[PDB]
Amino acid sequence: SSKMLQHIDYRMRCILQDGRIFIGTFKAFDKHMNLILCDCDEFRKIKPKNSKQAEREEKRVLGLVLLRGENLVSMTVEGPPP
Amino acid sequence: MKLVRFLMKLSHETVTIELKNGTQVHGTITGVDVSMNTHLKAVKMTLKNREPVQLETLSIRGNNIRYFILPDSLPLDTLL
Amino acid sequence: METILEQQRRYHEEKERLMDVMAKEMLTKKSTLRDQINSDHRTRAMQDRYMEVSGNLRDLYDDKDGLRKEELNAISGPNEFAEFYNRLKQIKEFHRKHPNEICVPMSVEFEELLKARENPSEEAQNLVEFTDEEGYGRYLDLHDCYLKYINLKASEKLDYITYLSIFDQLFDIPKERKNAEYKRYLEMLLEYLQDYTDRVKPLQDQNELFGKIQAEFEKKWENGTFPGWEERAQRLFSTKGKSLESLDTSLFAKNPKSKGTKRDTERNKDIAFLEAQIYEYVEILGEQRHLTHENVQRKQARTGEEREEEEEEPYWLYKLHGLNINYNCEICGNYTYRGPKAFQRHFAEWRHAHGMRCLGIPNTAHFANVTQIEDAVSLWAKL
Amino acid sequence: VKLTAELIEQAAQYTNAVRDRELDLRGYKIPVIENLGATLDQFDAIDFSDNEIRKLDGFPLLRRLKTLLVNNNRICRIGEGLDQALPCLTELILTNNSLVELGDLDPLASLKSLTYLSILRNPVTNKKHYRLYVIYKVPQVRVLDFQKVKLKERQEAEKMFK
Amino acid sequence: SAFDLDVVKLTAQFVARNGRQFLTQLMQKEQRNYQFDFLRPQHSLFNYFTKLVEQYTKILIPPKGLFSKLKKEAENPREVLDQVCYRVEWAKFQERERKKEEEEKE
Amino acid sequence: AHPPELKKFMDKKLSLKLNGGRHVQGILRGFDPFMNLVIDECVEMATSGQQNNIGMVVIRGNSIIMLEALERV
Amino acid sequence: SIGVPIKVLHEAEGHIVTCETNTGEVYRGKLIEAEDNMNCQMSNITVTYRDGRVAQLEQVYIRGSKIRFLILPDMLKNAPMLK
Amino acid sequence: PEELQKREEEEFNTGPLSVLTQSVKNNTQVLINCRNNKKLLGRVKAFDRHCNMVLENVKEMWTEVPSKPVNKDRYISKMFLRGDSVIVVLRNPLI
RNA sequence: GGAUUUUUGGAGCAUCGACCUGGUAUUGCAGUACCUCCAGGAACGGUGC
Repeated sequence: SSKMLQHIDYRMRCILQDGRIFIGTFKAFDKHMNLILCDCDEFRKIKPKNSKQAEREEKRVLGLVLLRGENLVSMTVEGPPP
Repeated sequence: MKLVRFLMKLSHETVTIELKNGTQVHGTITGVDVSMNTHLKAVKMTLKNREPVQLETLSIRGNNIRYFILPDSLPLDTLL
Repeated sequence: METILEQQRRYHEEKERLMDVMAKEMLTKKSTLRDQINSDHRTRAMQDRYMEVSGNLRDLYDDKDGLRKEELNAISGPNEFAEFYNRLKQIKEFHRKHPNEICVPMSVEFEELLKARENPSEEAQNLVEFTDEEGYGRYLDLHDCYLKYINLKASEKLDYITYLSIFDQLFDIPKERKNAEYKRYLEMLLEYLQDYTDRVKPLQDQNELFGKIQAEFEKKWENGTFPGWEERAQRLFSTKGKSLESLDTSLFAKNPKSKGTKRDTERNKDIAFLEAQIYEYVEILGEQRHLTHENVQRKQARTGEEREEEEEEPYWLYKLHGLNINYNCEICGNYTYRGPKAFQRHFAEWRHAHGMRCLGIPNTAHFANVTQIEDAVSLWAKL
Repeated sequence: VKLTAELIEQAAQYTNAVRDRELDLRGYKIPVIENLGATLDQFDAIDFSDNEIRKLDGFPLLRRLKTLLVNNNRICRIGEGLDQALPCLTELILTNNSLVELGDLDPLASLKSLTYLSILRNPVTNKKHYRLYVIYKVPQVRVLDFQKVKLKERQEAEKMFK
Repeated sequence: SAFDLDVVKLTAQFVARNGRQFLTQLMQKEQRNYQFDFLRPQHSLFNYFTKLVEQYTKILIPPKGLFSKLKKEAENPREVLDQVCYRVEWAKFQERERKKEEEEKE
Repeated sequence: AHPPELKKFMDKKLSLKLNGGRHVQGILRGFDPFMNLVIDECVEMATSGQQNNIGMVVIRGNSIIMLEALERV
Repeated sequence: SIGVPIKVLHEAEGHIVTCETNTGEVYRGKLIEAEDNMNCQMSNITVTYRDGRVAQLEQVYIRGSKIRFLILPDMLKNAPMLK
Repeated sequence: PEELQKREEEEFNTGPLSVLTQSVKNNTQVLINCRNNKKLLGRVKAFDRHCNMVLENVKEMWTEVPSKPVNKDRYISKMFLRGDSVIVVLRNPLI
C-alpha cells in the first residue's frame, strides 16, 4: 500500500536509534526508510547523574535533514502541514 | 513460506510490538508491508524506564522491531 | 432572582423532559446489543443528571421559608410588580426571536437519524469502556487472568478449561493456599469482574448493590455464614473450625484473630472482602461466565477458517455551442445569460414577458431584440 | 474579535531568525489570550504584536515555550501563575506596556529559568531605582532591557531596600 | 420574544400568589393603566400563560420542594424506571385508543 | 553493487577511522565494491603515544566510518 | 531506481552540508560528490570527535553505513523533487 | 515454484532448522534466546528461512536487577518473533 | 527480499559550551562550523572511557 505517503509533508517526529527525536516536515521518503525533514529539530535527552537533578532535553535546529533508515526506529505524527 | 505474508494480512488488530531499544508500542495495527513496516493508530508507547505516552499514529520500521504480541483470539492456521 | 418560583419550575420542567426522554427510549424497540447498551448508558447518564438536578432543587428551600411570608401577602404586591415592570422596560431594539426556551432542552434530550446519541452523550463511545473480546457484555475476557494465574502458579499444566473449572467454584476448597500471593491476583481478577457488574448493567443502582453486599458481608459473612451439621463453624479469615457458637464468639475477640496472625481480621480483611465480592459477582453473572465458557469451547473446537470467520465478525460542447459566454439583459433586472441562442430563446419566454409587463410594453415581435429599458420605452412610444 | 483555536490554527507557524519554531499573530487585537493549548507544545516562541490584551494571563501549560513576545500591547496588570505554565521560559519581551507600579514586576521573579527581559518604553522605568529593584527582585535575569547586569548593580540592589 | 415571555412569566408568578380567583395582583394592574393584552382569553399566548400559572401552582405544591423533600424521584433510579415504564405503557394505551378510534371512524 | 569513488584517494597517504576508537594511517593501494581498503605502510595509533607499523593491512568496509586524506588528493 | 532522499542528497552536492557519524562525530563541509549508497565526500570538513573538539580536515570521505543523518542546506528546500 | 518449494522443504527437513521443524513435528516447546537476554520457552507454530517464528503459549523469562537479580517472567498466549534477535535455539529444554 | 553502505542486529581523566570582572584595537555593508588579545574568580553543564 501507500501508508507511508499518506503522512507526507506533515510535521512528524521520528525516533532515532540512539534515543534522539527529530521533529520536522517529512517531505520525501524512499524504500530504504529514508526521511527528508524540512526545518528539522533534534532533541536528545541528557542524563541527570545525581539524586536531585532533573532530566532535560537539549534541542537543536538543523533545517533540512536527510536521515537514513538505519538509524530511524519509529515515526509519529505531531502537527499539520503549515 | 515467509512469515512476512502472515503479518501483512492483519488489520484493526490490537497488538503490542516490542522494539529493540527497550520500546513497546501497544496499538491497533492498520498497515503492514513486505519489509515488516508497521503503521498503527491510537498507540501507547512506553520506552526504556519512561512514562507511557499516547500517540494518534505511529510508523515503526521492520528492522527496529524485536518481537510482537498478538491477541488470544487470533487463529494462526488461517493466516499461514 | 426567582429561585423559589422560576428555578424550581425550570428544574421540574427539566426533570419532566428527562422522564419523557427516558420513556421514549424505553418505549422504542431494540435490535442490537451494542445499541441497547449505548441506550442504557445514555439513560443512566440522563438519570444521573436528573438526580443531580433534583439534589440541586431540593437544597433551594432555606430562603423560601423566610420569603413565603412576603410572597403570600396579598396586601403588598403590585408596587414591587410595578417596579419590576419598570425594570423590564428596557430597549426593545433587540429584534430577535428566541423559541429555544423549551425547544432546546427538548432537542438536547433527543438523537439524530445518523447517530442514535443524545447531545450530552454525543462523545460517549462503547469502545472506550468494553473490549472487542467482551462483545459489549456478551462475554468476559479471561485470557489475561489465565496468563496471570499461569505466571503465579509457575506451571504449564493448567489450560483455559482448567482455569474456568477453577474459577467456577464458589464455596469449595481453593486451588492454592489462602495465605499465598495468589489472593493478590484474586483481588485484581475481581477488580475487573465487579467492574463487569458496572459494565453489564448501567441502569441498575451500583451504590445500593454495593451497600447490600457490604451489609451481607458484615452481618452474615463475618458472623458464621456457613453452618454445618470444626465443621460446625468455619472462619474465612483464620481458616480454622469451631466447636460451638460460644467458642467462636469467644475466639472472635481473641488475640491471634485480631492482629496476632498473618491472616487475621486486621490485615486480611480487604482480601476477604474482595473474595466475597468476587463470589457475589460470580453468583450474579454465572450466565455470562457460562456463555464465555461456551464461546471458548466453540473457539477451541473450531478449525482455522471457522475461527477466522468468527473473529472477522465537456469544454468542447460548451465552446462549440457558444456556452459559458456572459450576456447581460438589462430588462429582467440585469440578469445573466450563458448563450446567445439561450438568450434568444429566453426573450420569447414567460420571464421576459413578466419583466416587460411591469414597464407596460405589450409582448410583440418588435421588442424581441430589445435589451435596454430606455430603448424599449422609445420603441413603445414610437408605435 | 476574541482569540480562539481557529485563529491559532490559521496563523503562520515557521522557523524564526533565532532558529526556533515561531507562530506569528501580529495584527489580531485580541483583548484576552485564551485557548492556546491547541499548539500541542510544538512551538518555542509566541508573538503577540499589535494586540489589545489588558492583562497577560490565561496561559496554558506549555513546556516547549522559551520566548514570549508581548510587545506593542496595553498590558496594565501582570498575572501570577505564569511560572507554573512556562517552566522553560527564557526570553520575556514586555516592551511598550502600561506598567506604572514597581509591584507589577513582583510575579515576574517567579520564573527561575528566565534570563532575558525587556521592559523598555514603559512608565515603570520612568521611576527611580527601577533597574535596581528589578535586579533585587529576579536575580536569575542576566539581560535586562538589552543591557547585561553588573556586580556594582547587584551590590546596589542588595544594599537598597534592606 | 424574550420580553413578552418575561412579562408572561412575571404575570404567572404574580397571579399565582392570590388568595382568590378575581382578587389578584394583575386585576388591579389592569385598572392601574398598565396595558396587558395577555390577560384576555382572546389571545393565543394566554393559553400558554394559563399553563404557565399552572406551572407556578406546580411550584406551590407541598411535595414541590417548599416544605418537603422528594426521596423517590431523587434517590431511587428503580422508581424512576418504573415511572418511565408506566408512562410508556400509558402512551401505548393512548396509541391503541387512537387506533381504535380511527378504526371506528373508518 | 556500485564501487565507491576512491580513485582520488588511490596511491595517497590517508588516515582512516575504524570502529571502537581505532585509528590507522597509510597509503591506499586499492578499493573494493564492499568498501574494503588495502593500506601499505600502515601505522596504527592506539590511545597511547606509540604507533605500531603493520606493513600491509586489509580493512573491511563494515568497520571504516571515515577517511581523511592527508595529501592534496 | 533512485530514491527521493537519495536524489535530494545528490542534488545537495556542491554546497555546505553537515553529516553525522555513528560515533557522534559531526563533519560540516562542502560536499564535492555523493553516491547512491549515502557515501559522502566532503572538503574543508570540521570534525567534532563527539567531544566538541572541532578540527579541520581536508578531503574527508564518510561511508553510508555510519552516516546517521545529513544536514542539508536550506537553499535546496525549494527543490522540485520534494514538491 | 514447485521445485523451489521442494528444495525449501528439503532444506527445512534436513538442514540446520530441522530441529525447528521438530517444533512443527511433535509440537514440542523450544528455548529461544533473545538479544535482550530474554529466554522464551514455547513451541513454534510457523517458521521461515529468516528464522522468523510464531510462538504459542510462550513463557519469557529474564534477569532484572532491582542486591541480587530476580527471575521475573511473563506468559504470552500468542507471539511473533523476528529472526534478527534470535541468538540460540534449543529443541529439547531441561525444564 | 536473509552475507560488509540502509531491512532479518555489535548486541577520576580527556574535550567543548557557558557565568562574572578589569585594560586593549577595529566604526567596518552581508547571507555564516568559531572569531581582537591578555590577566583573574567559579561553589555551571553536554559526550566517551
